[PDB]
Amino acid sequence: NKEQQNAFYEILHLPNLNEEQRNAFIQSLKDDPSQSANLLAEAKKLNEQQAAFYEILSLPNLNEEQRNAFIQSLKDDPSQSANLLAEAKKLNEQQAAFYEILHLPNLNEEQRNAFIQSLKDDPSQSANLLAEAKKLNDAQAP
Repeated sequence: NKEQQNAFYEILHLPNLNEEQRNAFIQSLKDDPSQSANLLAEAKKLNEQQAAFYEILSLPNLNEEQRNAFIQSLKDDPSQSANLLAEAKKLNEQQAAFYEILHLPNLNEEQRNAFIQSLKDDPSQSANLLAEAKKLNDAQAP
């Protein structure tokens, strides 16, 4: 079949499956090929999820409690993965900026206060502020 081939190849080239899960999907395809569109679907669902587990797992600016709270939330509901990941990254930046703007060596306290205030006012420029801070810290380096 032509659906069989596209599903076979797609399942074969999903990056975030272990070997056993991939081989199980594929063996289910061999068993009843008429279930291709189902098998592929959940396989993609299983990929999109596990990828997520990795990314939040490797968000350096969150502690274990926050990370595995996001992981558990991802398990209790897989379908909102796209949301749970996004909001997690937005936390990461937010908590990173705060820390870096505090623990960064070469800023004077006027700049530091200004950054902490602009950060408390609007965290949506967290990534910007942090960036703007790092550059500043490097431009004023010894």
